[PDB]
Amino acid sequence: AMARKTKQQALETRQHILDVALRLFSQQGVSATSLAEIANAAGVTRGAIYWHFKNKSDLFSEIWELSESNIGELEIEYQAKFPDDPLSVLREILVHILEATVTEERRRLLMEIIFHKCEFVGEMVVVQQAQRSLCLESYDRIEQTLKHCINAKMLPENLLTRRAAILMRSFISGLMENWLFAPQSFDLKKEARAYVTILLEMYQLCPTLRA
Amino acid sequence: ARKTKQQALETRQHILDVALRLFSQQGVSATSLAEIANAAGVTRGAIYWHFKNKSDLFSEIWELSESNIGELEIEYQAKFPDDPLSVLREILVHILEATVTEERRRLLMEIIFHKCEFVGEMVVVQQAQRSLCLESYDRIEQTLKHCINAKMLPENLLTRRAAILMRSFISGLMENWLFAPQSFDLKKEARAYVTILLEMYQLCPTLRAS
Repeated sequence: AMARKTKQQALETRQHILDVALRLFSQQGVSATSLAEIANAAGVTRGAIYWHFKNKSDLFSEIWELSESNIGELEIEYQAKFPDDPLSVLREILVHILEATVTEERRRLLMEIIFHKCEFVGEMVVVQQAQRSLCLESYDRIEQTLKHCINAKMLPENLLTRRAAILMRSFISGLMENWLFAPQSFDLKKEARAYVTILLEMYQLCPTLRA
Repeated sequence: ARKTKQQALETRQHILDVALRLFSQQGVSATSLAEIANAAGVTRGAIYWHFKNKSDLFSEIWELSESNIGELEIEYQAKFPDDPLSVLREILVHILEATVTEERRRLLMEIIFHKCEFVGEMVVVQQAQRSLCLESYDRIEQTLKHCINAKMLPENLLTRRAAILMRSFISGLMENWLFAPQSFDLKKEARAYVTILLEMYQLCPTLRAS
């Protein structure tokens, strides 16, 4: 009784539920997938999954937010790696995001679901509203990064940083979305470094990016 | 007769416009053809005459919008017959601005990005659209090469890499704006963004062959 409860409630069980959910959501869509289905696929009881999670929206939010937190961790890492070169920090973070969309199961499936396997309606509206706020936060953080680069003299002093930040997110999200939609249409893993290099060349060179 | 009107183009189009409004609010998965009939003021018999299923209905509106873009390309080519780079610029600016300003485009894109799971019957729509996307990349490459021919873009521009980037740049702006429409003014900034895209073709060394 209590031994079995402890195992049901464990972090490793939780992780497995989340990974199995990603797989089921990517195959059949969020709308058609129930918590009970996820539990059966994860080899846990219905009681266990409903202890772990209030609903499938909250489950999905958790994955999405853990991914966002992994990105933050890598930034802290790359900063300590290239403390004299913020533009390389930014380059490597962006190339890692793009390549991981192809190569890492968790990121690939999460992004596939965000873009192609989840309607932002019903209980998912609360997930969209939260991620909307995180988008805005992201733009401010991206502006900050660009300003770090300007202060290091590595980007134009008159860069339009908000325009630049909007373009960062759209350029990178578009590449991810288009590739996931049609993964044989181009080789995102191979071309990722070129594409990020082109983005950073844009900031350095395109006159409509300057005041 | 009742029948003439049920089968009439105008009724079909009211059904399609009402489906867009419903799908955009409720999602494709929750929305039945019966619901769309009721909202359009037609019988269930009438809507199932026009459409066998939601995907066929959605596919039709998707393609009607794609057709209107094709039409704009033809019109811009006649406005700028000696200037393919301006044709391109104006088509792209139009697409971006119309995402904000035109109801049909705004709702269609919102559904494509945020309100339709590509599963079940929707996989055949994804397959059709994947083929259209492959065609689009080749048309974009051709347009770029014609610009190169006119000496308006660099002789060594990497056209395929450039094409991939065009679609991603433009789709990413649309998607990001529709996700968070108060986060930036896409209508206002569209012309700057397209100009920046074309400046990238002209200037960025990694867009050119070594």
